Amino acid sequence: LSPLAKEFLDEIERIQAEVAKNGREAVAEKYAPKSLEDNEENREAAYRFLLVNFPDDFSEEDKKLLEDFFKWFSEHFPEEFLKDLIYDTAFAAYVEAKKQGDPTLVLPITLYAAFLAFLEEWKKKYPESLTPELKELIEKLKELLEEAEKNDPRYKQAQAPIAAAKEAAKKQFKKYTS
Ligand code: NA
Repeated sequence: LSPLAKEFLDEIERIQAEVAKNGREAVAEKYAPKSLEDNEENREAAYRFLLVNFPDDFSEEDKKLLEDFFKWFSEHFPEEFLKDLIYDTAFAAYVEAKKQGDPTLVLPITLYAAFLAFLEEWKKKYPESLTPELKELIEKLKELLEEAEKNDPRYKQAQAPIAAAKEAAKKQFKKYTS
């Protein structure tokens, strides 16, 4: 695991322990961005605010998929670009959810959808560089989002935050490959 990959799953568990003690409403309020200004502090806060909502329906298969994505990303890009991708997509989702009037729409699916969008841009740019590893990541992310569309009551309500995260992912991809 890259240093950023371990921090990710560990921070989820650290926050999950806070929720067990203090309740999710209090913990979400603790980690919510202080404003909508696009600065490093608020982007990092949006990332932690997203993590508050991660343990709910967080399977070992979902964890392994995240690990596989992190490994692939780190093989192709500097580590700092992964942090920026996660923070920028979490912030975009949060800002849009807040505008819609429900910050609880900052759901894990927003991050999975952003990772899928990033991979789809990579596939478009490097059509002669596809590998079984990439093809499997794309397939598994599509299947995860297909299962959420079928079984998560909030999928439709989260359309706008998901779209904002996907657009942020596309913008980061264009930055990382120019
Ligand atoms: Na699942």
